[PDB]
Amino acid sequence: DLYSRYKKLQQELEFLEVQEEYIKDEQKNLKKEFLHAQEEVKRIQSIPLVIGQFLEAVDQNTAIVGSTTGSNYYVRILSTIDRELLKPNASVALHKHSNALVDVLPP
Amino acid sequence: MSEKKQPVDLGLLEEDDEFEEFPAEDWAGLDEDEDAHVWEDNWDDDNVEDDFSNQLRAELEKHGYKMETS
Amino acid sequence: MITSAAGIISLLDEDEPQLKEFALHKLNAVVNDFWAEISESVDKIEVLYEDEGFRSRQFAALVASKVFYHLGAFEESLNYALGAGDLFNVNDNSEYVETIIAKCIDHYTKQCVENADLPEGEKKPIDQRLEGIVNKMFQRCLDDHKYKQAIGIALETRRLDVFEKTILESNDVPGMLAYSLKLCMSL
Amino acid sequence: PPGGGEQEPPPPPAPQDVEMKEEAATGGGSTGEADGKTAAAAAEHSQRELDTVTLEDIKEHVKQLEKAVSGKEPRFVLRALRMLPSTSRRLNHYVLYKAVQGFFTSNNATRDFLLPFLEEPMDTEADLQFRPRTGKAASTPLLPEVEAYLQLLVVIFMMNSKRYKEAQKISDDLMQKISTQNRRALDLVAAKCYYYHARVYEFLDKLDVVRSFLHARLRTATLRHDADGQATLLNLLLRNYLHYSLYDQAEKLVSKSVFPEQANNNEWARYLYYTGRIKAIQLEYSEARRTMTNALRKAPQHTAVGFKQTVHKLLIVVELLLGEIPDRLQFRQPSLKRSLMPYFLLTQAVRTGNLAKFNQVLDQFGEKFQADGTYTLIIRLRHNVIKTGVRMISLSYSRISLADIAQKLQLDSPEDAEFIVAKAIRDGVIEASINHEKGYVQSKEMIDIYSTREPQLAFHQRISFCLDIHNMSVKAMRFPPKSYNKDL
Amino acid sequence: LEEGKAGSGLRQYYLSKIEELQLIVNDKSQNLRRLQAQRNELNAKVRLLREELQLLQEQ
Repeated sequence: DLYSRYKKLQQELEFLEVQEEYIKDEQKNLKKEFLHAQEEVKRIQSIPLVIGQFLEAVDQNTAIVGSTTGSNYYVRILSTIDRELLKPNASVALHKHSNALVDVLPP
Repeated sequence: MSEKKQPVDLGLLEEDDEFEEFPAEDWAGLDEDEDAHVWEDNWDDDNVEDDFSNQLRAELEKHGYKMETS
Repeated sequence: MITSAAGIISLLDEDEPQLKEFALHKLNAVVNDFWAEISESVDKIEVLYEDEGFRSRQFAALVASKVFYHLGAFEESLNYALGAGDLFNVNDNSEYVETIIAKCIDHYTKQCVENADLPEGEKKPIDQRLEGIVNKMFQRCLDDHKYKQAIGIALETRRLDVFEKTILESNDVPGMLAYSLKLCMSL
Repeated sequence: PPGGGEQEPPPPPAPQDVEMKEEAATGGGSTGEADGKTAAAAAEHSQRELDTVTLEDIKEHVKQLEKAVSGKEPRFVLRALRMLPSTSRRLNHYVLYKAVQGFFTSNNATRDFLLPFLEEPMDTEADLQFRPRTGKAASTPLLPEVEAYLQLLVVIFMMNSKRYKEAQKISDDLMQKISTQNRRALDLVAAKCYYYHARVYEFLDKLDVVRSFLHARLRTATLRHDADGQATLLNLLLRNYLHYSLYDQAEKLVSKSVFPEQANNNEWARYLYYTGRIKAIQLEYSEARRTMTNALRKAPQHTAVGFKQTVHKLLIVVELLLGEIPDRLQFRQPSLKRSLMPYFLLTQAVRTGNLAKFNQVLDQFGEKFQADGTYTLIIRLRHNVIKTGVRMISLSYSRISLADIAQKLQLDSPEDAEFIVAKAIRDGVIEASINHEKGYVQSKEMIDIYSTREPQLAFHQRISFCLDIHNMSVKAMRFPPKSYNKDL
Repeated sequence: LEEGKAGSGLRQYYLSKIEELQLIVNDKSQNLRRLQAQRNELNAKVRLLREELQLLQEQ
């Protein structure tokens, strides 16, 4: 036990040692993956799009939008946009296909 | 430690027991002109003041006599 | 006795060693007081050690070996504690002797791992007084073995006949082989 | 008789609650904190114990307590004694012995029961299990209480407390090197002990005992230390070396080792003042200026006032050597003010530098700065006057006259003018052009800064050093958030 | 005797300091893996935004 605790413990030293370069590999790779998915959800946001109009926000991060055609649409808004753009009478602009908002326009 | 502050402060109480409120009041004779005036300026003003407290303190009254003589 | 004496430096810088020797004797009393006052005479101690002109290489190498671990690396102290030749030294609970046999044992089994993977060819020389002072304190543990570290160090020292003398006087022999293989499969 | 007789049992019953609540709070907080895993959680009570010590340094504790308040002295810890299991009846006893002194009165005294403080440390300090941490947590706070008021034959009582301290823990230890949070406590605790009866030491004795052992205890830590407490033990050695050592082949540059992580948020300041005080005798102009001014600017926590008059006074003492003496400018406290109240006339007498007058001025009202000892840096000042004044001449124009500026430097000869100006030339601190065309001595006196004069090479090193400081500060905002997210 | 108590005892004390070093490697592994769980959950969160992207394709 007592003197066996040394060389028994050395294997725990090595096993905790091996997590070092492993957590280096994860911390270097997953941030590269983070800018992968970050740039990939960025390039979803494309400038040709349709402009609607905002009517009401019925809960947080999900709202309704009056389209240009007058029909009201229910869209979960994108998370990066803060609560300033939840203005009820606003010039909101969704995508032409994704129909999620990139930016609102100044009147 | 900050317990070696204690004999240094015993030295300070000996310094305050040298003169008992003779320098606080007499130096407060200068402090009552000097209180709330920014003392970085009082080092410049004290610098040229103590520089000219010996001689030629005002001296701008003398330069008109330095015109014809120099 | 002394603290700031530099006359001992000038006497250590002096020939006719019958005045050097008791000066070194009185240096060995004040060494734990001041090793750093000896740090300037380290060079002269080394010079009177490297030659065989002065008669006592262990009075030199003990002083240098006890000032180096106060100054720098335990290797350079260790080369003169191990390079002091024959040293008549009893076991003591003093810090100096246990540190030098401590780093001696650690670097000894370091050498034993360094040559445990090399059974044949380019075999590095191990001085025999290292084996003597490792197995002297080791067999000193093996007066009674203390029922544990005989097989432990005997596996750490990576040496062949170190453990047959452990099992010669050993109590509960299947306890020692099961304890033994228990340690051996855990390493 | 009614005045103090009616208000006598009133005032007292007030530090009892905060001291008993404090010893139960840090005692039960320390044992109840690190009890299960002392080795995992470390130094959480480091700032707690030191902040309680600095919290009790300004105790107005004993003013009247010599008269019939001394029941607090024979009482003590008494927690869970005589048996490690079955402490429930002792949980009753905790209220019992505190309640016995609260029925009518108590037979009390002050100076009788000091020597049998070792009755419980013979058998069981607290529990027979946590004996180190409960032994030091029991004994070490109460020893500055009874050994407060060091005067009036308590020095001998301090010697009793010394031999009790060594006798139970720090003769060697009970287990050599505890290697836990109370080992790391016992470093600065044993240090604090040695500072506390260091007044007893320097009171009549000097360097010749526990200080000589403290090198062996200083190296018994094995070296594998972070060496914080080892540095605190070094500080008493260097303060012991302040008054009289003067030899430099050991402590100066020899004692200088690895320079460990020695922080404490105090020990940089006071350690650095100590090595700047001893490095102040060779008149260090570059290094001790900036770093001793830095050590002035450290320790803001408790006071920036009462102690930094010493690093401040020594600082300006070595600052007026260089010709440029900044006074007390940005810090307003009337302790340094009274500290420089003698020094002001002479430190303003630095710059004008009048020989015969100010030579009389120094020794004239010289009482405490010349009674401060051996007149050393003021005796270097007495002929540093003309060197700092001629350094102001270097801040003035180039050519040296034989009447105007030679008379102005009170120095009237052709030889000594160029000779002592040449003694400023062999410094290298100036820029000057030794020329004799007709006998007049020129100088180019170029104080042009490196602006459009090799700038890349100039603040090259500023960029490298500054970015290393800012980026190791970036390390210092990387790793303590690791020390945040470690627990969770 | 005085080795397993003293010399191997301080060797065991050095092993306890090695356990302090594995308390440093331990808590670095702790807080670096909590940072790793943070980046895993955040990049996982924008990946779940790509799961929402079919409901973006819903117009």
